Amino acid sequence: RSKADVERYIASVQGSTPSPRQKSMKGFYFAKLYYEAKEYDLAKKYICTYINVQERDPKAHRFLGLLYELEENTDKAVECYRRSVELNPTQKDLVLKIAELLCKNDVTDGRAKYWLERAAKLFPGSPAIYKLKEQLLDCGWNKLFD
Amino acid sequence: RTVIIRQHEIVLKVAYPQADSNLRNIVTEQLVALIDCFLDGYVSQLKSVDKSSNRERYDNLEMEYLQKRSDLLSPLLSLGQYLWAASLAEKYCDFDILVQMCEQTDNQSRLQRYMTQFADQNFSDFLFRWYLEQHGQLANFLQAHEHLSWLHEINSQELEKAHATLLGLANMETRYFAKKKTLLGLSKLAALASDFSEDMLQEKIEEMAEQERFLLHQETLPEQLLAEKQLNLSAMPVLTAPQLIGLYICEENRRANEYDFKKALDLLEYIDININDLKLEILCKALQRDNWVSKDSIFVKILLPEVKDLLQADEFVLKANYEYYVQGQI
Amino acid sequence: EDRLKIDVIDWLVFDPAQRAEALKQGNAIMRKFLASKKHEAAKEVFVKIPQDSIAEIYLPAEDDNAIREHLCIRAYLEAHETFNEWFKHMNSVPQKPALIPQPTFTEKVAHEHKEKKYEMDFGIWKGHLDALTADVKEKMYNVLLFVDGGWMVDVREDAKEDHERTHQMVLLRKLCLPMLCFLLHTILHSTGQYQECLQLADMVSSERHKLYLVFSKEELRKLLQKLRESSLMLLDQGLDPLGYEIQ
Repeated sequence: RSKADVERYIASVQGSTPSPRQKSMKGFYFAKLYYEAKEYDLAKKYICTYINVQERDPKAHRFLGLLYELEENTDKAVECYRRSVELNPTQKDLVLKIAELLCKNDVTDGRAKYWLERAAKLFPGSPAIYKLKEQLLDCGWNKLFD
Repeated sequence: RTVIIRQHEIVLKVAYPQADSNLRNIVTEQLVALIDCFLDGYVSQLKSVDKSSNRERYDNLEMEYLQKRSDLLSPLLSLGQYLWAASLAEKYCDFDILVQMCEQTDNQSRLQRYMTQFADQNFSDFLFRWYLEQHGQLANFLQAHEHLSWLHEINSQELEKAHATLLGLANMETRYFAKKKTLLGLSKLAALASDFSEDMLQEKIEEMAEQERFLLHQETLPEQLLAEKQLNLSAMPVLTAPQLIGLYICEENRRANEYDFKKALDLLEYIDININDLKLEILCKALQRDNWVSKDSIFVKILLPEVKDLLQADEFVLKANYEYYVQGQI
Repeated sequence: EDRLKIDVIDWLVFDPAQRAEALKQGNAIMRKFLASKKHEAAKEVFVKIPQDSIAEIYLPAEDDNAIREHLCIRAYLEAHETFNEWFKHMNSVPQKPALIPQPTFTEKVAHEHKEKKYEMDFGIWKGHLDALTADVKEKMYNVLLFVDGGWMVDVREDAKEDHERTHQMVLLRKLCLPMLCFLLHTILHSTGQYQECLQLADMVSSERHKLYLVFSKEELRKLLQKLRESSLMLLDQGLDPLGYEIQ
């Protein structure tokens, strides 16, 4: 594909479903192809509009969080994962991610500690859990040894 | 001032002793210090009545002095028996603040009804003395008389009534925007839930639709200039048409588009000083932002001898658009 | 007959060339169950709909609405999944330490600890609560303030007559919007967010949503005796009825 393949499909479904609500409900499926065509400032606005009509979809919210992850916007990416997690609790891997990102960016707030506790009980003694325990401590020699 | 000091000295020593005293004895020295305090308060009452009128400043400063003592004799009797309160309250026959808080500490809603039964304006005193400070919600039912009206009105199932006062409190409202907005919403939900005839209802919701129409203006204030002007989101005042018109046009409002001015020309019928000075002020910054498109549109949105001209220039496409603006109006 | 209907879905899902008809029919089926409040019924159907249905289908007036309706329905379900969790939690508050009047010096210390541990759990049960309150609230405002035309309200207006569906969409609004409001009020009141409780009278009366039309006159008053209750607690705190400082 290219830029033409994806921006030409705009006129494809625009000519099939022209009302604003259905135009915005196709944003996730519009954004589905811009993520593939390496367009992240564009894909961001496409998914963000589908989120404006479909604000309760855990997949869309996570997809934006994964896109904000490529943008390295931790505060924005974390919040997106949070919404997908609070909508659907079965997304364990996202509970790790939130805990993983909260400990890497800043530990001063206890919120990073909380999400790490949950991540532990979802993955009992996994290799990543200790890694996060050491990361949180990082932010002294005797302390690490204990 | 020595006669009196020796009496306020033995009140306090009659207070230290009942702390350690066989029951009956601690009462007889209490009926005594009540016998004595009722002769002091009677002599400050008789000297008051002796002096009046001019030099009043000295006569309203001696009132505060006897009134800070029937309060210091009351507190003292707050631990003691309240069976004597009725006689201390009658001796200095008002000192109501003390007998009114003795009736509050107990379940004698019968005493505070017996107090107001024999009184001169205690009712206007027991309500203002409840607000300054269960069955307290039955006295809240009566104290909710005044602006707290709407509350006891929803409770009494007096909806139509709740609507009238809820709108009235919405109007006087100037201190908080978020609150003026809440009151109308409530007023409206009151009126809708009430039993107006479909005609009356249609009037309440139309005269209302107006209010919501003006408000909506301050409501749609852009989020660029409200962080620029460093404004509180909700904790801001009920702004007036002028402030709005002038704020919708500020050089702070950067992305100002057709709709910001159109609404800054819709808030002119919301006035009650110079109308056509502003009519110009705004059409002129409507061009500064143009950077000689928007003037274009706002003349497209109006559908005209409102705008000025020679007065305006007070220039190649201003007259040029003012020609296909004489064809448009015609 | 429940199974007959929830089973006709797997038949339509099997053939990807009928995903537009599978969704549409899935909607209808879930519209009957919602009117009965069978949320485990509605959701058991909701999972049978492949998670990637919307993407592939990409528009007749009948497909634009059914895509919108489906998300509306998900917005509704998620507004009950998060409340029942929140509600389950509100009913699991750490219990006070039991008192042993006339304690031995042994029982005195076991109790100094049980009393100090409880004063750790009650802090987290407000911790977990706040995060389950922040989440259940969001969902209740996604449904009540549904983006682009209100909940269960078609955006597309050129479909062919379907009185069954259309009147099913008006009803679902009158059964579930009064019921979601009263819940949110119960959530706001339960967490002591009284100022915001009263701001349900802005949301509802709003001309932007016209939520008040979905209310019966009785339901209104009921909401007005619910708000007067939040107001009280705001007076007990020393503020005015609506939560603003008394200057």
